[PDB]
Amino acid sequence: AKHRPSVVWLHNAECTGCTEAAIRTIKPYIDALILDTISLDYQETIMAAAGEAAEAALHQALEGKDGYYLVVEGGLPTIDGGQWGMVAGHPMIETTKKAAAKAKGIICIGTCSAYGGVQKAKPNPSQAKGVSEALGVKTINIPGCPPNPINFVGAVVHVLTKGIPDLDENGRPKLFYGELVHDNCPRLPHFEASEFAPSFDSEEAKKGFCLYELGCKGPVTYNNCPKVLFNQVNWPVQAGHPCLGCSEPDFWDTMTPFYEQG
Amino acid sequence: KPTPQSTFTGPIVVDPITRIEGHLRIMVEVENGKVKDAWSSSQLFRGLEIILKGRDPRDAQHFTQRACGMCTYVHALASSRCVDDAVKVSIPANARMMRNLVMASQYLHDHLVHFYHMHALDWVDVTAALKADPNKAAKLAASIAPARPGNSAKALKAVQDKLKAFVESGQLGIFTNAYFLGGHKAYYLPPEVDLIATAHYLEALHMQVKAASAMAILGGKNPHTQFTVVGGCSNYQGLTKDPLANYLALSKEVCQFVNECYIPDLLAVAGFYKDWGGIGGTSNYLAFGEFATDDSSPEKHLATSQFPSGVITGRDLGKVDNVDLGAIYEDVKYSWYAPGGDGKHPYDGVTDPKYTKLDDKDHYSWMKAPRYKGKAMEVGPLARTFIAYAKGQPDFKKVVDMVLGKLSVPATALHSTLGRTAARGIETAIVCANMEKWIKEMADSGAKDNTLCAKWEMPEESKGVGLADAPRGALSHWIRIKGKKIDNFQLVVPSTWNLGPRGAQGDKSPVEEALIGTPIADPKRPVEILRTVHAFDPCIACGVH
Ligand code: SF4
Ligand code: SF4
Ligand code: FCO
Ligand code: F3S
Ligand SMILES: [O-][O-]
Ligand SMILES: [Mg+2]
Ligand code: NI
Repeated sequence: AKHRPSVVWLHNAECTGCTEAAIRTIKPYIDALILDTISLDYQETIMAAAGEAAEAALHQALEGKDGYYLVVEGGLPTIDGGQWGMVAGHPMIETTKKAAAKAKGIICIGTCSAYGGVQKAKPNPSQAKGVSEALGVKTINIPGCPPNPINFVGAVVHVLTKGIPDLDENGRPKLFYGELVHDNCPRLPHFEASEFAPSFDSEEAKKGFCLYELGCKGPVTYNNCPKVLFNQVNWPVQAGHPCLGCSEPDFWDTMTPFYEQG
Repeated sequence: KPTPQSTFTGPIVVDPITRIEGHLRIMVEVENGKVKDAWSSSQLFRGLEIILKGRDPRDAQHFTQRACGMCTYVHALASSRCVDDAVKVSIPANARMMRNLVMASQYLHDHLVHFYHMHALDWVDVTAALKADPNKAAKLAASIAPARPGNSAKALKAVQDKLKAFVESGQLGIFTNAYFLGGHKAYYLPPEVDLIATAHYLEALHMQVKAASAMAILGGKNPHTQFTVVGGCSNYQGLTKDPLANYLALSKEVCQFVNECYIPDLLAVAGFYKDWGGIGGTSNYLAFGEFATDDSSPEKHLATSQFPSGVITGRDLGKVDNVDLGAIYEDVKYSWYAPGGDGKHPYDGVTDPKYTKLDDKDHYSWMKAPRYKGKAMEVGPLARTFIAYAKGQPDFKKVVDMVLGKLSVPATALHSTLGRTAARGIETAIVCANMEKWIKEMADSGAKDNTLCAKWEMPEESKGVGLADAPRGALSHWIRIKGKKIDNFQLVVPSTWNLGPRGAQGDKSPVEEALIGTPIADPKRPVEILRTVHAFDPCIACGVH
């Protein structure tokens, strides 16, 4: 009712590639989203306020009479009482816990917030955790490293206008993550024909042969990359490079070595 | 003028530092309205170097790329260069060209986003834009920038109307509690300039999308490219006609915006804030160089970089030394790492996290303190610009002088936060001037021969270094391979150089030193700190990794 729904966006143990991915949205562009559609009430990467003023901005949002939706970017470092990841003098885990409590809904943008991400890879020095594990609540997961802005903004709009979209067993919206990368790969006929590139310099590579022998995890990865592409132009396999499985939980340890199927 | 300055004596802490990548806490002691001491305190550790141990050297680039998604690609590039050196492979010409073009696209995206979406709000009072007459603003735009429909009175009125409806809603979103709300003594721009800058801010939100699309044509996607492999690149399609036509078409759009909006906006602002040419200067600059015509080895990179490598000490532009990779080391005395880690060359790098407490003056950052022969080094656009300028690189010489003239300032005025800010635009313009040449070179080459990846063998035992000058400066990845696995992998990252803590001698880092002498108009709203901090374009995820 003229009011724009309030969104609070927290950055935890992250590389900001998810923030970057979100601003690549074109349906709508980010300016339109935050001017017309939502009220982005806290976002460290782009917000004007700093320090105490930024902290008051957050607290204002969390106390908003209309409530807010929470977007979480990054995993949660839990070692030493959460002190290896701090904002404004407070452990990230403490602040996310507090924001989550009264959130209308929680969207984890990226594999880091969904599942723990890169900092959780062995030997996990910071004892990093995904949000759901850390807080003990169900989250809407938009994984990928980073996810397609199509998937995130798609989810965001769905949540605000329609409700919680149907989620797969790992909390991923089926609209976007319901299909294997491999099932929509243009190189699928080569895979079917057992026509694999043995190396990146091979004539087979030059001819666009399947990349499975080079470690492609397309066959075990749920994402929509070949269908929707990135940046309206490309995706990794189109660029001659195997899928890393970057939308699968704990892929840093389950999908490695990246150049093998072993 | 002169520069607004309060009488404030006491500490100021700014945490979070917003409009950067990552988690930074700045602590300052102010005396009589000027900063007398500073501390750069990085607030997040992830530990990629620890994570990489024992892994397949081929995997490194995928792990290290996640050091940062703001400067996406650069770590993948540095890791691939690093591993290429360790296995002693020389990438094909096409791979060198493609890798360098992607870097170029990264510069364009990165500098455009930083200026507008990270930096401008320190200089530009957006709410003041609502006071501007759009006809007065259109006229002023004609007098400070090239003709473009985006700067018309109608186009500036529409922006103002969009902003007004936004502000009138009561939901300020990302402007909530801005330091410029209600006016601020340290914001000088006329409302007309605020309107112009704000119009471009919104345009740049669209333009960065195109910049990222151009990059993804060669890189597979953005953020987080996926086209580099040991021995070169995978992206044969990135050598063909239509994709390269589209790549050039998108880059020309981006470059038109750099020239029509970014530089003019930068110079306009620079003109109003000329006092900032005497604030936030440092003494030593280091660059590994970038855009080499020969990337067969780190030594060839250093020597053939078209943005040249070099070392300036004590602002002495008459003496640019060669880079000595053996003289790089990192200290941890004032960092959150175990005692005994000081003075390590990155090949002998140690990453042993040890947290103490917040604002502990003896241990106050998750960043290491990189030093060169004992000296803190500023890296990034300003370092590159000075080094290129001192060396008489013709494009840098021309552009620096265009800037020094327009601003009627001596080159020594560039040793400052204003210079640092301006340097970033200077190099953006030069990348832009080089794109079509570079693209044409690769198009012609890939047409003749589409070789993109070289044959190579994994050695049992070895070491290598991958150098790059990322958008924020001199980046190096250092690998030791033992049993065909990662034995040691160390990243030494531009923000580590710039925003790290004190070294083992208690010597301040570049940002810490730059902050000394910062005037504080309003201690409640210390934008001046942000101006200097933001000028280094900090990336804490990069710095700490
Ligand atoms: S999911 Fe990937 S891109 Fe997103 S914050 Fe984590 S490492 Fe960065
Ligand atoms: S390249 Fe990957 S996703 Fe495509 S067919 Fe081969 S294994 Fe499947
Ligand atoms: N540019 C950039 Fe990121 C930092 N600091 C890297 O490397
Ligand atoms: S690596 Fe990730 S972006 Fe898509 S192609 Fe594979 S899921
Ligand atoms: O950005 O580093
Ligand atoms: Mg390091
Ligand atoms: Ni970065």
